[PDB]
Amino acid sequence: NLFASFIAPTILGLPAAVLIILFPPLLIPTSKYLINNRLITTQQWLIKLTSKQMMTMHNTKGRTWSLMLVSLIIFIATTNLLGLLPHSFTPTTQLSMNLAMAIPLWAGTVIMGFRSKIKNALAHFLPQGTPTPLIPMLVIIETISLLIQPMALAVRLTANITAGHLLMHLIGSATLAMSTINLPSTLIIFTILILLTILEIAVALIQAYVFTLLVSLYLHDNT
Amino acid sequence: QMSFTFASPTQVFFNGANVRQVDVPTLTGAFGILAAHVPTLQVLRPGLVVVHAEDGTTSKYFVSSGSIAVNADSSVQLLAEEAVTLDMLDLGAAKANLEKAQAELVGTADEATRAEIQIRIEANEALVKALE
Amino acid sequence: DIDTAAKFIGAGAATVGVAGSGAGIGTVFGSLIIGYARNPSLKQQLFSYAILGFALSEAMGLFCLMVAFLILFAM
Amino acid sequence: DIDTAAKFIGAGAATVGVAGSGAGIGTVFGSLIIGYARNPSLKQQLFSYAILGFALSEAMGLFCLMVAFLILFAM
Amino acid sequence: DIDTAAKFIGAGAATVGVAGSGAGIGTVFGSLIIGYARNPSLKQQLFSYAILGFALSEAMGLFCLMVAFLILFAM
Amino acid sequence: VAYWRQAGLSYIRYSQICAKAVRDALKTEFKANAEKTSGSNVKIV
Amino acid sequence: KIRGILYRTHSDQFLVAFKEVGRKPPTFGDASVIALELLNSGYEFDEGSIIFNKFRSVISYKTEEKPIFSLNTVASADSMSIYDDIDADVLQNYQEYNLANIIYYSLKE
Amino acid sequence: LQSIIKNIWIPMKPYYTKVYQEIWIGMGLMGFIVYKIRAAD
Amino acid sequence: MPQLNTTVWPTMITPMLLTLFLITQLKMLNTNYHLPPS
Repeated sequence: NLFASFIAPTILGLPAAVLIILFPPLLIPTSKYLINNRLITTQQWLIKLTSKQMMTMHNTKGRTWSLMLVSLIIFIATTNLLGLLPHSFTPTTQLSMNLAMAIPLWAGTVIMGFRSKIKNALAHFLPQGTPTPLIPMLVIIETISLLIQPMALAVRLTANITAGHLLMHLIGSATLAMSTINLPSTLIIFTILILLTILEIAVALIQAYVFTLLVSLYLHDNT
Repeated sequence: QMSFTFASPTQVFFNGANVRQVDVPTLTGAFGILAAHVPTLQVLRPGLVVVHAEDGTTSKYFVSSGSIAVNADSSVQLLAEEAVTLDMLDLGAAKANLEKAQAELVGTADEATRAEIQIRIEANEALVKALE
Repeated sequence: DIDTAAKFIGAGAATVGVAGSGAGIGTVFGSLIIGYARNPSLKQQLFSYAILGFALSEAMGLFCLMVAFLILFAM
Repeated sequence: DIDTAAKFIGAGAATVGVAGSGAGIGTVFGSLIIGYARNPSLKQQLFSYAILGFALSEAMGLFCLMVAFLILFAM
Repeated sequence: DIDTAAKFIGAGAATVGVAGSGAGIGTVFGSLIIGYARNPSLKQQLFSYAILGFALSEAMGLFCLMVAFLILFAM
Repeated sequence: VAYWRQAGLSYIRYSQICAKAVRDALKTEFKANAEKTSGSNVKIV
Repeated sequence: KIRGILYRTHSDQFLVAFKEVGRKPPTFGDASVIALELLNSGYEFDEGSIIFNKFRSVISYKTEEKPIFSLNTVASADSMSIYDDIDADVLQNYQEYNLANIIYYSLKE
Repeated sequence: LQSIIKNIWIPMKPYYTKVYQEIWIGMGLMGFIVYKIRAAD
Repeated sequence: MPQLNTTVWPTMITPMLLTLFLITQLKMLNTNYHLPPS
């Protein structure tokens, strides 16, 4: 009854969760022209400013992912922002979807660190200026954290959009309860919901930039 | 252990003297300087400079600009572009010119020629607090 | 006997306030290093502040161990 | 029984005091790096405080690992 | 049983001591950034103080994880 | 980075106003003597 | 005088020139001005030397040149790593002042 | 079914073959996890 | 927690892969930045 906005949506027995995951790309029109409209002029600028941010820090092999790590910050920042609409089912609150964006991009990042350049990837586990006599303890950290980075991504994003929606939905129910009670209090609980919606707008973008930065930093440490 | 050197462009107050502490008004905030202080180098802002002789007796000059440079061998070289002892400044013109400076800012809106007013304001604001 | 067994919890949980002092003594003796690496000719007076701070925080770390010994034995 | 059960909850909640001896040892050696990078001419005397601070914050951590091994083994 | 029950709250609350070594490794590797932004020509000597502070703060974390795995499986 | 440095000025221009301010607050017994011992006469081609 | 001599051979290699030096005794107000147009000139000078006549006695003097370092050499010298509380701004204010000094000390000698 | 080659695979050809080759090796790991998680449920 | 109902996971995994890897990228390959002229 409380987690209702996270159950897979179905209308007329049809799994409507597919027309919701495939919609974000519909808000990004493209054109071959040279001078287009305001939408594609602002979007092609954001993609320019974004790609120059995540990708500048990479070498030539890391920059071959400049289509992936840009088409990923565009898909997470548009799925989150389409979740703040009323009653909307944002599929980034799903541990299934988030585990499907996290494991491949991570596994495909350490594999290229183990299928090639492996002898160099063996040197990140042991920092440069490290004395020896307590190495058999540090080996646990750099591996067990590596083995849990793919689950850090998918849960840092799941637990931040879920908890952001749960809070806005509870504080919302508060204003509904104090509506039939002292009303000058309703307006102070509501203005908390407004400052909270401006926060959930920012955390809708920040959680997209951090997800695609930590996938970038994993890549930078394997190319 | 300390080798002070306090000198105006036309006057020398200390030279190689052995004082124990100086209190200078650096741009990054004032700090006191005893022997073996960490090597630094700064640039002053309008404010007092208290010099503690070995006898514990002070001496208070009002520098206006310059550059103190504590060195690795505990030598100090404080050079003030205009360092007048407090017995030469007056309180009336400081408070008055500060008002002539403050009142002239609001009538100004250009970023450059207003920046020169705030520097004159703080130079006079640091004056009233030094005298009394 | 649920009370005598409860004393082992109230006395084992009161003694975690000591983890406050132990963190306010590393701040004091970590500020004595930052304040002595700047003006080392004050080593005398700084150390007489890193003792007034050490003996005022570690007093709060003893008020906890005072109640830990007030529940465990004085009751 | 009820006692030998609570003896594990008290000895567990008491060794949380080490969480203040881990944030102190961190701040001491966090200022040894800041204080020594500012005045590297004092390496031997700054490090002679980061050993005192290491031993004095870790002395409040032993006070918790001791009161843990008192409810757990002594009584 | 009440032993196998309480030995889970004990070993489950003893491991909060790692909260110390979480913020002790964050300060050591936090101040190493400030110690290097100041004197970058000491990068080899600074980083050897960070690894000393990272291994002595985390060692206090292991002493807690060591106890939680002592009141669980050892006895 | 202070405000005047953001405003284009330099420390020489900062020091010229701070030193002018001190002299402008000197008393008349010393203000005449101090202004000519530090006044400017050089000129740019 | 120093301009009217070298104005023939090296005239385009000439950033700026000054006047009124010599009538009145040189004061810091004169050295401070000369330092400004040496900065309000758009010349990204990376090294400098000032040549003056070092006074020794009534009978004889010697010509001398004092070096003038810019920011990127005083901020990059690994002997300046001991100096505390230094960032690349408090060195700029210190290099801009030490340009008016070495000019003033030169105008008195 | 043409232009599914031209518009849909001709562009993605240099990526789906060379650049994302190790992605699919990871995407197989993921599919093994999802089925296993659903197998124990 | 309805995120744990693993019966509707393949309904979230496949239409994501069909978007993050084929439809969103295809629309990026159509966004090109030509080099400036002389």
